[PDB]
Amino acid sequence: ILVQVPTTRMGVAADYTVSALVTGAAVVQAIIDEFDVDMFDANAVKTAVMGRYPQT
Amino acid sequence: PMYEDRIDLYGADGKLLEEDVPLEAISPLKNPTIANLVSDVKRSVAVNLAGIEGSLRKAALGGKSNFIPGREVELPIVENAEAIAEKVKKLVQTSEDDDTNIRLINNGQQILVQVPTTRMGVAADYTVSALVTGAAVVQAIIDEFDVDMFDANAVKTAVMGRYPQTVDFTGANLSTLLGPPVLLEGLGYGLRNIMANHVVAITRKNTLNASALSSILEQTAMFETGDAVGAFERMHLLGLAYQGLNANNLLFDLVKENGKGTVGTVIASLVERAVEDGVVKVAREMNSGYKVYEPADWALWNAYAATGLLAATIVNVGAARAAQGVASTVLYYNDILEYETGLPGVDFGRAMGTAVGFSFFSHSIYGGGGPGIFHGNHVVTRHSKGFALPCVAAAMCLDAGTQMFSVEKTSGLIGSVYSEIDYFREPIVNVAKGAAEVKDQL
Amino acid sequence: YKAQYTPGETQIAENRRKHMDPDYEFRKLREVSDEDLVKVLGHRNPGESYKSVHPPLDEMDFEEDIVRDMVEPIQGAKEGVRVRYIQFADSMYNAPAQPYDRARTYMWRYRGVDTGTLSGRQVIEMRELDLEGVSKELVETELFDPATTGIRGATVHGHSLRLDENGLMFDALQRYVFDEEKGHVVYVKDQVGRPLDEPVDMGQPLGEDELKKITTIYRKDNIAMRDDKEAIEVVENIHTGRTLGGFGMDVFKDDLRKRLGD
Amino acid sequence: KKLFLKALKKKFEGEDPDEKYTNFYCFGGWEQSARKKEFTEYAKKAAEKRGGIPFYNPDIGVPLGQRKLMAYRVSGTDAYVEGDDLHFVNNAAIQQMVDDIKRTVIVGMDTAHAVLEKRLGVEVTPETINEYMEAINHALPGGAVVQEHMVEVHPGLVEDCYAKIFTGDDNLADELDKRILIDINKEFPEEQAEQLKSYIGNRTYQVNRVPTIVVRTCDGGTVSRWSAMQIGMSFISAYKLCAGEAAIADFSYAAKHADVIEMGTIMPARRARGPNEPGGVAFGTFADIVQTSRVSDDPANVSLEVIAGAAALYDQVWLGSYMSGGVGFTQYATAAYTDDILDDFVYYGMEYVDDKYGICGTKPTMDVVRDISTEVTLYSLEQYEEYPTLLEDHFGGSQRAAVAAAAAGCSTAFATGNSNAGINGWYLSQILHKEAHSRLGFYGYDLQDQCGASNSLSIRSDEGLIHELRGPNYPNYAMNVGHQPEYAGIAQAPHAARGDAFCTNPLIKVAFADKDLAFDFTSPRKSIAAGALREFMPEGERDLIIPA
Amino acid sequence: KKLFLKALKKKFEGEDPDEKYTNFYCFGGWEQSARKKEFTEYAKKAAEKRGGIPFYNPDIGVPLGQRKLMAYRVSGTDAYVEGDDLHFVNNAAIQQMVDDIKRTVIVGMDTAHAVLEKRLGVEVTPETINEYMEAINHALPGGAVVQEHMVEVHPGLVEDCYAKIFTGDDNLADELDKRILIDINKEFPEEQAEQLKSYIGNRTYQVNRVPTIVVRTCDGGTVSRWSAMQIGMSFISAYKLCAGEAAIADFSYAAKHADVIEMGTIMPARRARGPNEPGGVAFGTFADIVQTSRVSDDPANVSLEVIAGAAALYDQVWLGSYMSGGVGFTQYATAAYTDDILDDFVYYGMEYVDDKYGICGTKPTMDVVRDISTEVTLYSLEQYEEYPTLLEDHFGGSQRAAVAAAAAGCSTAFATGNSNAGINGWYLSQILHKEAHSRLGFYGYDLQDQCGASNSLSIRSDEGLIHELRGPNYPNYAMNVGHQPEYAGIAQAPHAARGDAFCTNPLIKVAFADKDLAFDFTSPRKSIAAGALREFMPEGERDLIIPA
Ligand code: F43
Ligand code: F43
Ligand SMILES: C[C@@H](OP(=O)(O)O)[C@H](NC(=O)CCCCCCS)C(=O)O
Ligand SMILES: O=S(=O)(O)CCS
Ligand SMILES: O=S(=O)(O)CCS
Ligand SMILES: [K+]
Ligand SMILES: [K+]
Ligand SMILES: [K+]
Repeated sequence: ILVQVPTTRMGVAADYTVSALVTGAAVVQAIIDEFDVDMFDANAVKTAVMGRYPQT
Repeated sequence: PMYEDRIDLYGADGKLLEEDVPLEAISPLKNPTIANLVSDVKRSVAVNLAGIEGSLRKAALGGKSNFIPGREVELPIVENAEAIAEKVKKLVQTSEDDDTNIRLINNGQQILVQVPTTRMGVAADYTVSALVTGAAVVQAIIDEFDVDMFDANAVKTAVMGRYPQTVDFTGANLSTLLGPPVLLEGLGYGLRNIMANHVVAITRKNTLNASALSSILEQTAMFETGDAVGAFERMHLLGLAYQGLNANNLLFDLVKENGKGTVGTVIASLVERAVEDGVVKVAREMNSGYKVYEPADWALWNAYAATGLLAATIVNVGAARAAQGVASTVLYYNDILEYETGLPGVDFGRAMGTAVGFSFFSHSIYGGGGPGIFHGNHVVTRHSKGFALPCVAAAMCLDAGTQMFSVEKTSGLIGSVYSEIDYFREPIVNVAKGAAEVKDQL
Repeated sequence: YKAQYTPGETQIAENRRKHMDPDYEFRKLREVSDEDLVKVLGHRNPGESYKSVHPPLDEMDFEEDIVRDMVEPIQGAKEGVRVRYIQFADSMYNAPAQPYDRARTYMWRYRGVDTGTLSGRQVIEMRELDLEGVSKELVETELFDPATTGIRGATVHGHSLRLDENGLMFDALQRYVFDEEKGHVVYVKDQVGRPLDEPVDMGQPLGEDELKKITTIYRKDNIAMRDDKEAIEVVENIHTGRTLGGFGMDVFKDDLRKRLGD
Repeated sequence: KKLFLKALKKKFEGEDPDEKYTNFYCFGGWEQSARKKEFTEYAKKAAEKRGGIPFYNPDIGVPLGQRKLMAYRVSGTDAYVEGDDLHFVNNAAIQQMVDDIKRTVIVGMDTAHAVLEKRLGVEVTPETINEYMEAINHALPGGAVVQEHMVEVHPGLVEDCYAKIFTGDDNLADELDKRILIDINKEFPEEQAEQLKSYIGNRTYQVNRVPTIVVRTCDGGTVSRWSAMQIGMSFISAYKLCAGEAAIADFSYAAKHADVIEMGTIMPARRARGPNEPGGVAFGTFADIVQTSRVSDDPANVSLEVIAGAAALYDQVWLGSYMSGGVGFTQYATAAYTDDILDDFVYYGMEYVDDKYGICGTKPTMDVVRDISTEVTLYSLEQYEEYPTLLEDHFGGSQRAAVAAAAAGCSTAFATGNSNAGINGWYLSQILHKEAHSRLGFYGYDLQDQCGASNSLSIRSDEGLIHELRGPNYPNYAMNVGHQPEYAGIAQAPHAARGDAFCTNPLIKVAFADKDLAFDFTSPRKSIAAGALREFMPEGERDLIIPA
Repeated sequence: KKLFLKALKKKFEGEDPDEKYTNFYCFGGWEQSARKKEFTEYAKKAAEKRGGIPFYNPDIGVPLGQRKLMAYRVSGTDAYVEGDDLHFVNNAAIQQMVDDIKRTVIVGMDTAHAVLEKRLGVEVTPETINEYMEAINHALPGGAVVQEHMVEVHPGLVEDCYAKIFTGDDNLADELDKRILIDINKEFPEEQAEQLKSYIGNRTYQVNRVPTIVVRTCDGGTVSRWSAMQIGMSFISAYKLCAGEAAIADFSYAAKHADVIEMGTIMPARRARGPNEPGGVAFGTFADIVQTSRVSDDPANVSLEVIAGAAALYDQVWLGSYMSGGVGFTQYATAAYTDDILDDFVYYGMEYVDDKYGICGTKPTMDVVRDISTEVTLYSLEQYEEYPTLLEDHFGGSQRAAVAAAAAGCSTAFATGNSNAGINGWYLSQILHKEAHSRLGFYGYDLQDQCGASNSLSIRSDEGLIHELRGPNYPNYAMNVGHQPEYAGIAQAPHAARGDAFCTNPLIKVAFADKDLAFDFTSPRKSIAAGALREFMPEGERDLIIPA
């Protein structure tokens, strides 16, 4: 998916990382909601999307 | 509107500003004042001309008792602040019509430089404002005094410090409320990088305006980090509205009714108001007669709890007029609130967790410091998502002189430079103005 | 609203509630003069005026702040008096007061409080004038067993140790000693270990049996945590609420629906 | 009968274990201790070298030994030692463990071999690989292969430096020089070997162990670079390449970036460190470094050994030195690997879980987490209540909190096969512990404790992360003792229960299945005990190049 | 007569030094070398310990010693050694220099003393300070001062760990304990002492030297933290504070942030390292660490000694290990401190400048820079052209480029008192060198060389910076050998010419004026020579806690 975050969000953010950060949270919640992912499995979805962060 | 919530906006004086406002009218994504504020935070630069002049004169370059004997440069920079400021304007602007603003501070001993939004718009991050202002001040000074080519790199060093041998502007004589992103703890933490004392200095030690400014920056940052996305958005909006902007005068009234009270009495008042408003209800009774409560509205309960938290801070620290107790206050407000009710504490334990580390690192040998130097990009106080730091801002407004690292020592120049910006100094009244401007457009 | 203070169906839970309940007056068990109290605190000499850290509030000039001026400053803050401390170790063998118990009590009952809880010590930092007022109540009442409640600003080891041959808590600096003749605990040093010119008699230890009745710690050979199912249930409820709140997707399901709507 | 009772009996010889009263102030202070008397003697002899600069002096500040100064039994061993012998500065085995982890880097060889064949028209055979492996075992420790008039590293200083190889390709493994092979089929039980190979495929990796003296002189960030340089030199030598052509840059990029497996990742600026420093080592990575999983079928034993190693790495060295320093955090750590105390709690939890749920017998639910965590915490608390000499042993609240919650957390993981359920159980244990004793740990112990339940199953930005991939840089975890070692155990626990060959990375697991390592990673406890007794020989000493 | 002629005559004994022809292939290869023979013997004895893992083997790859393998004279000394003896791994003196720099941190005491008086109502006197300084010399090496049942660090392992004090306030200095005082009036000549005290003012600082064994086990980032921890404990002990109160946080913040002076700053992520690592050490900072300035008034000698030390630090250890590794960069560095070759070029340049301009005789101009740089470069090139054995000695172009340009750059600085004029001269030397020999250095030697003229006097973003404050992280300089050691010399050069007490930081200069340091910073050459002869005793060995 190509996701282009609205300039409105960019305008009230300090730097550009917001676009990945917001898209990441949206995709994580979109997947969990669509398939009703179990609470104990859900953190695997987060990890699949955004990787090792924030340990890295 | 997306959400059904309506709120009354009250000023720091407890008086009604704007009635029946949809919650999103104070959203960082909709409120024009917050947008302007964030914009100003990113593009505004403080230049210390007296510092530059003094550094050059001693060859005190790179800070921290660095001196380079024989490379001294003598220039009457402050004396010529107006001429320099005008050249800086010409180099920084993109047109004569843009929103470039240069303002002399402390009669030209310092300068406020506001880089035009056009430059910000074609830059990746916010470091551009310092970087461009830096280049402008360097060339303005070299051109104004015809500095010799072999002396000129001393001027550069005096303005921007050790960079690029250091990753940042170490020992520089310019600064920005946001530090370089290369020093961020977490991704998207830019707006969290402002010490509580800076917030206090900027708001001229007015309690609720300080907590508001801190809350606006923290909650806006929660939008930047993606925490205020989807399911969580309303929680952060309500947090901003109630804890930051005194929605429905709840904050002002909890403090008012507990002027001679304790953290315990603030909790009692808050829980009572929460039961009254149907925010919270009894789920079950235990054998002792102890009633276990449950939220009827989780995001709204959190906002109420967060409001009682700031109130308890103001009551307990205000009573002491000594800020050191803010960490202790934030910790036990939540601890006592949970065992009083069986409800989750503010930010579901994260405000309390933050206060535990905050307590430790403001009373021990291992790190930290006084409460005034903490911020959202601090490893100690990053953990609550916007609900702890406003208490720290409020607490430092109330300190009557118990700290070594006080507001004047850490943040005096910063207050002089940015407190002129009206949205920084009086955010509550101006955010309410912005809310009124957009409430019908939602 | 009628405050609950804490959950639990045992006497231990009730003892905690009584400590926190401001309408409950602590039973006074002993007498300690102002001078002996000041002496053990070890911050100043009896008879000298309180020292300031900043000018009095009325001698300073403040910009208008309605919210600030709605809060009554304590006397010590009015007078700009320096901040000082008192610190206790509480033996895990049924000391009448216990660390988080203290903190919760202080935040309900006292004003302008800075208190830190730890396993081996519990500290109050307060305006010295108000500290002395508070401290008197903390050593004269049932919150204080001279045998199991140690006043100590440093080298605090002892809360977890067995009691000594006379039933007193360990103190590596021995700030108090057992008076065999009267059966009293006597402080011969201040709370950081400076020898006192004139020792301070803190009276007799409470009985083992009395401590079991009034203590705020759960112990298996007294009243076990395991016996207070109500307390455990509410702890788990707090844990669960936090977990579900952190996950967010279910408790905020209605908030998500609106974000997804249209 | 309680597993800690033996050790308590020896530590408190001739004392009634039920008696709540004892004698103090009667030991002669520090002179009761053989180790402290040794310390005092060396301090006196040091005056001359120091030219009179004051030094160690037991009469400065606190008079240690007003109570009886304990000896500690390293769990699972017969070693009874004074605590000083477990301090990382005093224990060469702890030092070598850290250095062995630090000096290790894994590099894929398939990409380099593809470069050789596709860009350089060179054929790769088992014979050329055997030649390459011989070359790098000369080059890695500092021997020259291409240039004239090279000076070289003294081999006597770098005998611990070598390169080995492992592969999922059994046919290739059969043809490689056994002297430099890590044999998966030999080192792992058959079912574990199969699981590893099912993830690895037929790929081949080299394991480079940089000299200890190098990481001590320099740092962790040196290692992947040192490895890559000599990989480069060895390919150039063994395959007769132009010593500096375009294709060589592909080797470097593969060895430094694309095909390298590091032990740890970099830190943020506030606590800045390069790769392969302890803070970058994720909990599941450390669990995989420890080798107990392939020599034991007891899940409690595997977890307990991981915790012992992790205590030394994360609390003693990382938090106790790198992030603070001084006298440090020896006993915050030893609580987790001495006197068989944590063992008792963990084996209680495992048996409870096995009887009620079965090992890996149920899906994780909050019901299950609440049930197990509460039960195990209560039991662990009652032990400190029932045995006065146990409470006097774990005299610090932080110690007791960590040990109890570790048992709670591991047991939860044992039942559910879910590490995040495990840490959620850990946090429940902590706030339950707090209510029971009206105390928990030190001033700032429960920062992560109170944030913990909410972030345990979170899915947000810097909150949500599968526990195995969390580590000392996970924000809530960045500061405080008495958590990280135990978190490594919880990361291991469900995989031990499942009988998994590894927790997070099969390549890391295989890379430390190597008898030629100085530290014995099959049992961190036994090596640490040997260091405590001064019977462990570390690498990187400089006796050959200094005066006698 | 040329300063290098002595060394060349001994290095090429019985050979006509004017002769362009010689005999090769007749030395028996590696067997010509006593050192290579020692290495091979140790490699053989090591087979058993390594369990047969192949090791150092001279028959692998290049057959060293087809030419005659040189000995090197450490310049100004009688030490003639094979180059292997100058490798940082083989040289305990080079290792201790790095560790001594790394383990040193300076902390202001005035803020802490102010905290004591304004917040804690304690009065500070010379008597309390002396008590504090005695306490911290017990606490810093790992002795307990506050808590019961602390385990402690073996004093025998940390005899190099101590704290000292200095002050610009002469009256206070008269009252401080001589055992822990660094006396500015004693250690420096009068004019330097006055200059130092005028910049330091009436301020007071402690110099904390963390144990060598600690920075070897850990890293540079450990040091300011270790220092701060034990500063805090000592204040608590000496002044009888509450052991953990609000005011204590001010000590910590001062000691870790506000009043601390570190040797080096952090690296960006790509080359990530904490503070007090070699990459963060600015050239002028290193020059001030070297102590030759206070025992010599010869500007050439002072600069040459800085370059010697900087060669070991920046090319051998930093670039040769931290940023790469393996056989490394010994001879890239030794070219700058052996056989008195660089000495000849520098003393030629100084003489030329003294005669034409006078030392510090002219304002910097491009005319002056061009004149000096060209003359000194020409002279240096002509030496390599005139003496075939000299060219065979500095057989690598990079070596020859660095040495000529160093002489050119230092001379320019000698004349002008301007370091940036100095490096501008350096870059002219390089491109002139290139045109003369139709070669310069290795593949990527002159990246900064070609970038250099434009950036030497630039005022832009990441280009402009006064040279004293440049260092190994200055972007142009971040990668390549044969520059950074010489840049340290050029940073020193104008200040030596001026007779300045320091180049960038008086606190750093004073902090290393101390005989109780293991490495002798008054002469890096002599210490490195002692290490080459294996006569230097390093710190941090573990013989006391390991088997014999
Ligand atoms: C001075 C502090 C404040 C601070 O920031 N750290 C201290 C001291 C520091 C010093 C003590 C060094 C010395 O005595 O010279 C060191 C060793 C860290 C260092 N700088 O090397 C340390 N603590 Ni502390 N610290 C410890 C602990 C503790 C426990 C001890 C309680 C008890 O009853 O003894 C309590 C916290 C609590 O109550 O939970 C504690 C507090 C304190 N800890 C109080 C001093 C208390 C006192 O006056 O006695 N530590 C422990 O809980 C056990 C582990 C122990 C650590 C040493 C080791 O791990 O071996 C040490 C860890
Ligand atoms: C393989 C490379 C390409 C590369 O990336 N680095 C190499 C090799 C590398 C290896 C050699 C190790 C070995 O032989 O086993 C090491 C020691 C770095 C390491 N890996 O530890 C090194 N070079 Ni090189 N390298 C050097 C040098 C040089 C000089 C040698 C020219 C000559 O006529 O001899 C030339 C560059 C040039 O022409 O300017 C050179 C190139 C090269 N250098 C060519 C090999 C050339 C050849 O086939 O002989 N180095 C030098 O100029 C002197 C310093 C010397 C370094 C060792 C030391 O400082 O003691 C070594 C620095
Ligand atoms: C907080 C921070 O210290 P500062 O606030 O930056 O001084 C941090 N220290 C720590 O977290 C110390 C961790 C280990 C000591 C405490 C263990 S409970 C650090 O040094 O970067
Ligand atoms: O007493 S503190 O909790 O500050 C530190 C314990 S190591
Ligand atoms: O030959 S290269 O110039 O690439 C490296 C020389 S060390
Ligand atoms: K002592
Ligand atoms: K060879
Ligand atoms: K090291």
